[PDB]
Amino acid sequence: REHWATRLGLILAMAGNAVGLGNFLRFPVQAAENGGGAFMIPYIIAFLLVGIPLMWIEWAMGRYGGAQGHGTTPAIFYLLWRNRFAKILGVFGLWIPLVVAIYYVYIESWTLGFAIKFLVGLVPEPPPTDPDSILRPFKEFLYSYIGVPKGDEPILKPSLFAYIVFLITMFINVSILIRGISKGIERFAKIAMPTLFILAVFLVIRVFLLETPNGTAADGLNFLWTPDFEKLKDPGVWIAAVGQIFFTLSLGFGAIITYASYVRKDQDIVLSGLTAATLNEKAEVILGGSISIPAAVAFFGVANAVAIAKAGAFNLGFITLPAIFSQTAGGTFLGFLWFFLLFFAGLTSSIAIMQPMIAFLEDELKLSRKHAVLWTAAIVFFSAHLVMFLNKSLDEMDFWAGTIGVVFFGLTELIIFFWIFGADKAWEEINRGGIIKVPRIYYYVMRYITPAFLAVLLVVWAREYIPKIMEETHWTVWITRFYIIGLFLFLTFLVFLAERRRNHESAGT
Amino acid sequence: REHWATRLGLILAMAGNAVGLGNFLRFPVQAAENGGGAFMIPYIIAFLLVGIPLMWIEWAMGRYGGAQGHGTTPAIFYLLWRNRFAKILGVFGLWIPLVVAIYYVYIESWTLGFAIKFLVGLVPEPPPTDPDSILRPFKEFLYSYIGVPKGDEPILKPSLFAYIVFLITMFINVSILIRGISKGIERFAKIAMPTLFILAVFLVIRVFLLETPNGTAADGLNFLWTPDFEKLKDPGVWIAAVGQIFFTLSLGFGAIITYASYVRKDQDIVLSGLTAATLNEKAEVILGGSISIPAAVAFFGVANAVAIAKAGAFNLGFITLPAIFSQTAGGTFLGFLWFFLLFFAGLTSSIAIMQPMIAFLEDELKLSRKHAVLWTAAIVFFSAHLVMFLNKSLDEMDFWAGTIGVVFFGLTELIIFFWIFGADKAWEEINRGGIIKVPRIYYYVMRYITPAFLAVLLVVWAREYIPKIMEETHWTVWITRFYIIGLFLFLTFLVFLAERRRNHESAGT
Ligand SMILES: CCCCCCCCO[C@@H]1O[C@H](CO)[C@@H](O)[C@H](O)[C@H]1O
Ligand SMILES: CCCCCCCCO[C@@H]1O[C@H](CO)[C@@H](O)[C@H](O)[C@H]1O
Ligand SMILES: CCCCCCCCO[C@@H]1O[C@H](CO)[C@@H](O)[C@H](O)[C@H]1O
Ligand SMILES: CCCCCCCCO[C@@H]1O[C@H](CO)[C@@H](O)[C@H](O)[C@H]1O
Ligand SMILES: CCCCCCCCO[C@@H]1O[C@H](CO)[C@@H](O)[C@H](O)[C@H]1O
Ligand SMILES: CCCCCCCCO[C@@H]1O[C@H](CO)[C@@H](O)[C@H](O)[C@H]1O
Ligand SMILES: CCCCCCCCO[C@@H]1O[C@H](CO)[C@@H](O)[C@H](O)[C@H]1O
Ligand SMILES: CCCCCCCCO[C@@H]1O[C@H](CO)[C@@H](O)[C@H](O)[C@H]1O
Ligand SMILES: CCCCCCCCO[C@@H]1O[C@H](CO)[C@@H](O)[C@H](O)[C@H]1O
Ligand SMILES: CCCCCCCCO[C@@H]1O[C@H](CO)[C@@H](O)[C@H](O)[C@H]1O
Ligand SMILES: N[C@@H](Cc1ccc(F)cc1)C(=O)O
Ligand SMILES: N[C@@H](Cc1ccc(F)cc1)C(=O)O
Ligand code: NA
Ligand code: NA
Ligand code: NA
Ligand code: NA
Repeated sequence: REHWATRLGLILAMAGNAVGLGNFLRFPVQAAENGGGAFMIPYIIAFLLVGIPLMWIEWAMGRYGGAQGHGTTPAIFYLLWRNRFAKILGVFGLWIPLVVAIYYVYIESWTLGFAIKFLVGLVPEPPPTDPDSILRPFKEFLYSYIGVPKGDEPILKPSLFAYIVFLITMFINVSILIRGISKGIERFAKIAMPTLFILAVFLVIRVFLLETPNGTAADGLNFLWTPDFEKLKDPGVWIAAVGQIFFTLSLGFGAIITYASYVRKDQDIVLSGLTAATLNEKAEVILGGSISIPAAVAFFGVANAVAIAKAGAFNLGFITLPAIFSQTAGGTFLGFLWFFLLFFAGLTSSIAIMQPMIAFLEDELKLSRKHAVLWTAAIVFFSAHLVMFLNKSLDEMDFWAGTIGVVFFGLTELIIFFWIFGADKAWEEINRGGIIKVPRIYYYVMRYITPAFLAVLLVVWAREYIPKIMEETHWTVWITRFYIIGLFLFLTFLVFLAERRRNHESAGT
Repeated sequence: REHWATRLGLILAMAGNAVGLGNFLRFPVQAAENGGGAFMIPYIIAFLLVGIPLMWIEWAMGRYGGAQGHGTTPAIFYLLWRNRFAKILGVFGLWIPLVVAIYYVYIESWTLGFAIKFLVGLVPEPPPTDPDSILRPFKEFLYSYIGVPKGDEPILKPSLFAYIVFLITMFINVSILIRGISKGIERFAKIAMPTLFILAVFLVIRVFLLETPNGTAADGLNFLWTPDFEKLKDPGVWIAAVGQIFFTLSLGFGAIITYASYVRKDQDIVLSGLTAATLNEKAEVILGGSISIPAAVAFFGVANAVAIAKAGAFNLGFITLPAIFSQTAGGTFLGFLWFFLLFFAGLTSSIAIMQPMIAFLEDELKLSRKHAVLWTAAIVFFSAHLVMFLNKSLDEMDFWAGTIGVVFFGLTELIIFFWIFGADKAWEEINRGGIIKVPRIYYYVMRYITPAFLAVLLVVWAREYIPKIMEETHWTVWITRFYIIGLFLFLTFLVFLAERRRNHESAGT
């Protein structure tokens, strides 16, 4: 089995897995919608009670499974729990990352397309003037790129440029993945992560210099880091915070598991795990948080910024920020650096999200790396046409796989590892080979606190928030639901084909 | 490998394959739309120049492949032409019947649901009066069953009864298929075909007794069998006639091939093939043709009947005929006999349409019969939700797979067998074991006349008829196109997995 060549390469690859569009696009929107500093206390508590323990748990499960030649959850779940139901539940660790891949790579392709056009100066020219005279050209720029519906049909019409750039993005992901773990992912991570950090720091510095009659970058920081204790009682803030923690640390996607399955059987995961997670948190709260919000607040004031963030998920990063930059000397190039940053943030993450599918085809169906990568790319590419051409399909996939799915899977994987497989056996598996040991308190966190936290969360979620979406949606959501249910059935069938293959091999020996 | 137990069982099973909804529902509509007797000369010529030769060709290819343990076209095409492209082209012999299955079984389920309600007298009561006061209750009856859209959203809402009956229909197909070739399909065919013939003859007799001030059943017959020679110059009539010939004889669906792969290597196919095809033609022109049209013409006159047929594909058999029957003594029960007839016609055909997928999973992926049947049923059932809930999805599948697809595949399979593999070698393969030999003239038909006929047909088709559908459709057609393209990719992947399995088995020996 392939292994990570160096410890640094391991850490940077795992940091690249976690550090992504979630740090720079999702986090600021989530924090801004939920009162800035009011979002941060639940967020921090979620990092400690959920983020950290699940990270160690997923590293352990992957390392454990990798030692036996298995990097994905259909097989790994079965190793921890010898029941046919474990294989079925394991299918989610293939389904979640595949479905997320289908929209994540497409959004990643936009950052590349924007980087290209911003570099060559093929951007909108605002009148040299109210905010809307500045923002509108950039709104139309995004709208023409992804092809937002101009009528009442729920159909998107991406530009030819956007489509070709998606193909190129897919090509770039394949070029890295096809070279494997050490010579592809690990090697790229060593080049990508320092670069990414450099760009982000520069952007933070450049944004900290923003100043207008409406305020400064410092105002944006104070809004993000000023605690509001009268919001700790709102369930909505906790749900948003835990969902961000999952999304940001790549947890519940079966993808930390798969990466960890290339860690050598006795190699450390306690310090490595903690370090990869802390690296992500710094890139998130210090870098991601210091760019978008402070810039928006400096130009529009706190109240307007919050309204912008609420407007959409992509408004702040694809419209507002580049519009703001356009009013600053060298702002088009700064727009380029921002989109180039997002692209490397996306790319280092999308190779991670597609690897579980690759690992499954290699490990369980005995495909070569070449074939596993190409077939995986083929499924993601073909499937992405749904997200490219059907308005709101992206939203539906992100809800079922990237939002609900990950929390459910987080709880599932913990129960299987710490309850079914055995708490003391799990505790010993995590700690084996550790450069440091997991603090004793975290045994009781993992066994009792974390599962109860997630279970209560999911209950409050399904009671007071999901019935508002099962009745209040356009019929076209069923196209996406139909298709991704079909993907789950497809993956179940492959797991079935893999158990049959394993049986025929065992018979002929 | 499984084989047909008896020659009679073989013939009746192959007759059941061919004799179906196409004989009783499709043929009358096609003939009525295309001028009755004006349709019949092209139809007869198509039977002789296309129907017969392709039938012998498909029996031969299946018997040939079966001798080597292969019943489907990905492998069989490769045996006749040792090129990677033959496997890819072979995928259509899995894709066409699977896509057709997805809508054919659902329509079959309607005949069962109607049979049930007509038996128990849970039918509409017309006022005891213009034609529309009689027809409307039956139109609403069909519309409430399949759930035709009442607004402007392209969404169907099938009754709970229709849905459960679909599940039962799937269950009934599985119960037969899971018992295999001789103990399932062949056994059922021996029971189903005489029954079906009996019902049809009775219905023909009962319809021949229909008489109203508007005309008699004899008027309907004269319209169907009175030649119009000024229509032999219209390409549209020839296209309709050849498409019906394909659909009716089950040709181009990879399904005659698969059935024939259970015929013993030296067993006759010339007489058996001709007999199965003549049996279908009798059930079509004599039985199918003598029920719907003569009844419609007897009650409404020739001109009104033609208009009814043009109204839709299901109008004549699901609305008009039962409405007409309702005006006759014992007419509700006669409605039941009609729908019971359609159901057995559908059932004997849908077990045939799903067998290529079963044969592929057995032959190439080494699945047991149980698993192959259950997984096949699972894909058809899941996939049928598209046809059940999206208005016009059925139409789109029937065009690409059941209409264009079969003619393309007919031409493809002939070129591969009679041109690539070798005309003299093909001619000898067909004739080997024959109780009679194929008339010498048919060598030149198969080699020269048939492929040129189909090629010209496809050209005239794609030039003057398909651009009117690539521009003139609602955007929702892309949902279906997207999904069935995804099915083709899925099947290509399985063919890929099968070649990999074959290679690993050959290495370990
Ligand atoms: C049904 C699934 C596959 C159908 C083929 C669709 C391939 C994409 O089609 C392409 O989309 C681009 C972006 O909108 C357009 O600019 C191109 O003109 C168009 O050819
Ligand atoms: C990495 C570069 C990707 C190349 C994709 C370019 C396709 C752009 O597309 C074309 O751009 C032209 C610009 O003159 C326009 O005139 C055309 O309307 C447009 O179709
Ligand atoms: C699930 C979505 C499947 C992809 C089908 C959309 C591809 C339609 O194909 C083409 O798309 C382009 C952009 O609309 C345009 O060139 C044309 O309008 C259209 O023919
Ligand atoms: C859920 C939040 C818990 C995070 C606090 C962890 C800090 C570590 O806490 C320390 O752990 C050591 C090893 O177990 C002990 O020797 C110390 O007494 C203890 O203070
Ligand atoms: C691809 C075929 C689409 C079938 C859609 C049929 C169901 C449409 O029903 C829709 O369901 C939505 C989601 O629960 C609800 O929000 C809406 O009230 C309703 O319009
Ligand atoms: C998205 C693909 C699977 C979604 C589940 C749909 C299962 C069908 O749903 C059923 O449809 C019947 C017929 O319309 C209704 O009568 C039932 O109330 C409904 O539960
Ligand atoms: C083979 C028999 C299939 C059983 C399916 C029956 C489901 C019918 O469905 C129910 O029928 C009731 C009749 O009283 C109606 O009152 C209900 O509205 C309807 O939901
Ligand atoms: C491709 C189609 C996927 C199937 C999705 C439709 C299933 C919607 O599910 C249910 O369908 C029933 C009939 O509309 C009703 O009970 C409800 O409106 C709906 O919730
Ligand atoms: C394409 C339509 C052709 C159908 C006509 C076939 C009738 C058989 O025709 C006969 O075939 C025999 C064997 O080859 C010959 O001995 C006879 O001379 C010939 O008349
Ligand atoms: C599931 C996502 C649907 C994407 C649909 C995008 C293409 C819509 O384009 C449609 O194409 C039809 C078929 O060629 C044409 O008949 C219509 O002119 C056009 O509206
Ligand atoms: N953690 C990534 C998202 C992600 C990456 C990799 C994954 F495997 C899953 C999810 C981000 O914040 O963008
Ligand atoms: N020949 C069948 C249709 C059909 C049956 C079986 C098949 F395998 C394909 C097509 C009919 O006329 O209803
Ligand atoms: Na992250
Ligand atoms: Na990343
Ligand atoms: Na037929
Ligand atoms: Na039949």
